[PDB]
Amino acid sequence: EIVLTQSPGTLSLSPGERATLSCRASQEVGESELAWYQQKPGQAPRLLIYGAFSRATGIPDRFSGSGSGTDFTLTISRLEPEDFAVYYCQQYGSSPWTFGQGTKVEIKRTVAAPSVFIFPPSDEQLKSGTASVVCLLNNFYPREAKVQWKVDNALQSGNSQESVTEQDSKDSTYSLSSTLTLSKADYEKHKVYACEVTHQGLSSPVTKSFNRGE
Amino acid sequence: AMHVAQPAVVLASSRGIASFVCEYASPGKATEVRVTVLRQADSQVTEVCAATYMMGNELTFSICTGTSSGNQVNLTIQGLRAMDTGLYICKVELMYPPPYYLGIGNGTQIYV
Amino acid sequence: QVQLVESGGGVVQPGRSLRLSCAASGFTFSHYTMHWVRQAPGKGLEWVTFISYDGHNKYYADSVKGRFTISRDNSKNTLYLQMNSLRAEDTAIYYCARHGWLGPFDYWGQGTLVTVSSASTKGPSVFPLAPSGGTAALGCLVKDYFPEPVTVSWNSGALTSGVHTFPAVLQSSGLYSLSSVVTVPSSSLGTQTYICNVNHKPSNTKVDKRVEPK
Ligand SMILES: *[C@@H]1O[C@H](CO)[C@@H](O)[C@H](O)[C@H]1NC(C)=O
Repeated sequence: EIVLTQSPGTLSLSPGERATLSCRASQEVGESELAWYQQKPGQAPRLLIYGAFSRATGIPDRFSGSGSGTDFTLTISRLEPEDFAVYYCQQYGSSPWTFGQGTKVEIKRTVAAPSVFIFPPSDEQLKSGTASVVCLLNNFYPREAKVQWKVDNALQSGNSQESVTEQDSKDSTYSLSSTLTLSKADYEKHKVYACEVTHQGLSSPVTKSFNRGE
Repeated sequence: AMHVAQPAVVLASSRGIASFVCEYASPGKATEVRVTVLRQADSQVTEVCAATYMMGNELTFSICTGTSSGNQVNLTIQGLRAMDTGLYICKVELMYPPPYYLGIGNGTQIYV
Repeated sequence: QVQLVESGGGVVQPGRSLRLSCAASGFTFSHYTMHWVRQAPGKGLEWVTFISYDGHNKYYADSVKGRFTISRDNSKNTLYLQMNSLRAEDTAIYYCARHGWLGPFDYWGQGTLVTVSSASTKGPSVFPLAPSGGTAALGCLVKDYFPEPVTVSWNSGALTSGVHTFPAVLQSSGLYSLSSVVTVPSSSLGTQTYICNVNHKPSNTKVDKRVEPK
């Protein structure tokens, strides 16, 4: 199989700038054998450009491709708002048809530190024998953030799940929720529940905590 | 990659008959191929004819007929008028043995 | 217009079968080879299978060799994927895709979700994330439902500014869990009513939870 490898994972640019995305083949692929697809969240992908110079119907001429053999690139000469999306290359000269793993083109904006909120489990949920503690990092940029859970000032391992929103369409930020899940019995053994956030926009790590029973 | 080679320009007949050989080369040695003729209508594409045949066997299609000798297909197209002066692309697909292969010719040009 | 429409997606138990179908319209379906391409949640595009216009030539991705068979009915303008011996990793959105005469997949249906899992369809429990420099955050923890998706609106859709509904995560247990949050002027807590409207179509469960402060 011809394995396709893309770069970078995420390309951070502002509207109007020029985007060059990369696609690398494990073998020598012919310049007219590559295709590029655009995908937006929740939608099917659609074809942009293909062949050596060809372009799918309704795709504008700021989209253009080049490269030979091993190293291909897709150029977006001037990024429009509707062009921030994920892009996939694909070779179609031999089988199997293989895709790169995608490059996200995200809007670069100024750094924004997250606002942090910690929610103790509902009385309702506790009744059922499980305690979910939720830490929210809201409207921040860039995407990379580090959440650590301390229970009575003791870092937790293996008992959290994180989840990040798509980049906001208006303020170009992200939001992250980290959920810490314990049994009722463990949750009532301890007292101080604390969420510890590290981010590029924070001089110091921010700690939001609560005392069980307030 | 894969290589497909077709004449740059052919001169059609006084009765509307245009012919030429299309040539393909590949890493494999395939025994079932599909040769497809396409017409380039400035920015769109038309399937003129197509035939999946096997090596040795008849190249069976129609306004086209064919014969293959090795990796050369003597493509014959009958009934083209002076209005068909356009680009005719040779598409070759190697079906078996695996893997599949796609080759597309740089183009051939017919005048009537 | 060319239009492709997949049906038959749903929930399957590991090792059992499922048959998807793709209803083509707007082109001479008879004239095109067709493919299935799939997308596991969160991940990229993986080619699955190829069928020639007349059904004589088929190709399969090695990860589905032996377990999937492709077919088409031309009198019905329908492409088929017969999936046997399904496994968790076959969980994905399955797209039907037309092979363009020049190489690439030029038209894609919008996909159908196939979830392979031993879990049984269950609607979510909905717990409040209650509010405690003058912004407040509140939310709904939408927990332990199957399968995806679920839709969350606030205040019957009147409240959209500020909202973040996170991507579900898949828990140890086989059930999905997600939070939806909204930020809100802290002053509005004691004057505005906040209800999240959670809708899980696969089980016909609509839940409304009012989120009250301390
Ligand atoms: C191809 O076929 C035509 C008639 O079918 C014949 O006259 C011509 O000589 C052939 N040329 C080659 C190169 O096979």
